[PDB]
Amino acid sequence: PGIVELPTLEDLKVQEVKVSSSVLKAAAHHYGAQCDKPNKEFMLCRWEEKDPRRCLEEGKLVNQCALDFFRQIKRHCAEPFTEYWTCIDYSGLQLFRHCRKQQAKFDECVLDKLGWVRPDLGELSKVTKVKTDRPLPENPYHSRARPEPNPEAEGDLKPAKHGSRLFFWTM
Amino acid sequence: MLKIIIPTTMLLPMTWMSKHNMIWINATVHSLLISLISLSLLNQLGENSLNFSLTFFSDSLSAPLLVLTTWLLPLMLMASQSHLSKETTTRKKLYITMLILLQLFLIMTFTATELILFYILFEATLVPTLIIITRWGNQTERLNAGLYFLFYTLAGSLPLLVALVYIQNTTGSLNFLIIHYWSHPLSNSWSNIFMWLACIMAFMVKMPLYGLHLWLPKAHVEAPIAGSMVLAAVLLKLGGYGMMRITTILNPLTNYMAYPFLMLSMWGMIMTSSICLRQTDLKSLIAYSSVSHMALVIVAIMIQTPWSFMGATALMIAHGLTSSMLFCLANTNYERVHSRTMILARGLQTLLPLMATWWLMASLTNLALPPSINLIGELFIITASFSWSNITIILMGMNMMITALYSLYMLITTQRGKYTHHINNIKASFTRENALMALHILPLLLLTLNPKMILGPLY
Ligand SMILES: CCCCCCCCCCCCCCCCCC(=O)O[C@@H](COC(=O)CCCCCCCCCCCCCCC)COP(=O)(O)OC[C@H](O)CO
Repeated sequence: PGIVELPTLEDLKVQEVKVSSSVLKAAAHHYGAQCDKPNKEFMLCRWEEKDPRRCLEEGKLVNQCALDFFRQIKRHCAEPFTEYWTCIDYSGLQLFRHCRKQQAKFDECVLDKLGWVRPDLGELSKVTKVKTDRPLPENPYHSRARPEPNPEAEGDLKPAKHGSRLFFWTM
Repeated sequence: MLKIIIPTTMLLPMTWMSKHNMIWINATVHSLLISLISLSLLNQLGENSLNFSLTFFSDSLSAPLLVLTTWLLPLMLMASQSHLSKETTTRKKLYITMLILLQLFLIMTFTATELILFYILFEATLVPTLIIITRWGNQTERLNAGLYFLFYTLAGSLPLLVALVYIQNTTGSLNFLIIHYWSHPLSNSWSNIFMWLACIMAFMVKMPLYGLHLWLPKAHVEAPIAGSMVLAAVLLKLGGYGMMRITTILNPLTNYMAYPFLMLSMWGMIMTSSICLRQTDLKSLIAYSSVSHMALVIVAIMIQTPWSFMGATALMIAHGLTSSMLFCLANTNYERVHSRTMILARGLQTLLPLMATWWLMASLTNLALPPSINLIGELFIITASFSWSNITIILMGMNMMITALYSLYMLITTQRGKYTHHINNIKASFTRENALMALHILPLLLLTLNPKMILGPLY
């Protein structure tokens, strides 16, 4: 049925984040509220294009933008960050309700050195009007042409010519 | 029609709500009156068939049968009213209901314009007759006789129904007119061969043809007299009416295929009349006599020549009025002696003088003297058959010679002889019997003057 052409191995070398889950989830909200610009249009690319291959250009940017956020903490209160994310992992659910004191310590540090405020409840869960440059695909499913529907029935009803016309029956 | 069908239908509530004892009176009144009305249709125009409505039409073949059926209706009433006067009012009313209904189907069948409408009512005649032979029969073999009559007629009629609807899908309409004016050459082919066989076998069984005829000696003999006429006097011709109409499309395949039917009828008619030469039941004697006459009609149709069709209708009407007469004759004795054996009641001219005279002209009409309509029919077929083949006059005349022996045989055995000693219950013939017999033979001899009315659609 054809060619399954896919991107080469050349473009699949991004500076992959080397962190673990706990440190990923320890920041989470601040990372989500400070790196939304590359997240939104890339995810919008994932939905609109309906194909992973066409969103490689945005796929690397979100990973790259993560590093700029991540190393920004290293030049700042990363020691409170280490104490935080090294206390989250100890819980099996990776739950924040048991690490509230370090939640404050990370928040109070990031509040003034950088200014990333704590996202209020429900703020992340919000549809956003992400600006984009790419035009919308003409057919995201690459749908082919459509069969022409059968001609529509019309015309005023007329009495059945010569009645029932079934064997000898008339009228 | 509506002018005959509606009065026929309206007799049904009339007889049901009639007076307790006036049922036989009133039913006889208007049935004769309706027959008088049906005399109007005896006229036919030049060539186009008399057309009244889309579903009903008449020609110079249906009308001579239409008058015969409606004229018959009074005759069954008086003949049957002898023994029927000894049962419940509802039972007697139910009989008159059934003859009226049976006649109603016959009138509508003969004037049917659509072949499907023809077949529906043609087979619908089974129900009124089947109950007549079974319920009111006066023997034990009637139970087997009714099954034989019903199954034989139905087993042939069902292929016709499949064949008939096939014409509807392929050719189009099955009106007896549009079929005629759009006749196409039915070429010889195996599918057409079975097409021919299906459209023909249904009418052949009801003739009946030699071999498909064993229902007749059982049905006719066991049937009550009101029935014993119609199973021999009208509805055998109903199969005849089917043949002369359905053969409009079966050309030219008919001449190639007719040979088994011609030989069966032409040779079997000698054998059937040979049964009549040695018989024991008077009803069976006339019954097998009907087979021989109908067998002569069977061969007559298949040459499909102007003379044959005329002699077909001439014999067809004449035999029905004749064979109906003989069944009245056998009825009179069967009531007096309460048996059907011929030799039991030898000698009737000595005791019943005019009964012998009616028997004389009855056996003479079957003998088919000139110019009796029986002779004017058989003679026409002989000339038509002779033109087809010169050898057939050996077979055709042999029956004419053979039919003389048996037709006069019950005349000798019953009438011309010493009266049987032990029998003592013979009564002077009721004026009903003699009046009925005159109602049979007077139109027949009167019809001799003008055979053009009954000569068929080719005069
Ligand atoms: C009780 C036994 C039978 C008694 C005698 C009955 C009459 C004898 C003939 C039997 C067959 C009657 C059925 C006829 C149906 C309609 C006939 C007709 O119009 O002709 C068609 C031909 O009819 C037939 O083909 C069927 C009839 C032939 C016989 C086969 C079936 C009947 C025999 C078995 C059933 C009945 C026997 C009793 C079984 C218990 C034409 O169509 P075609 O074949 O050209 O179709 C188009 C194309 O060429 C291909 O189809």
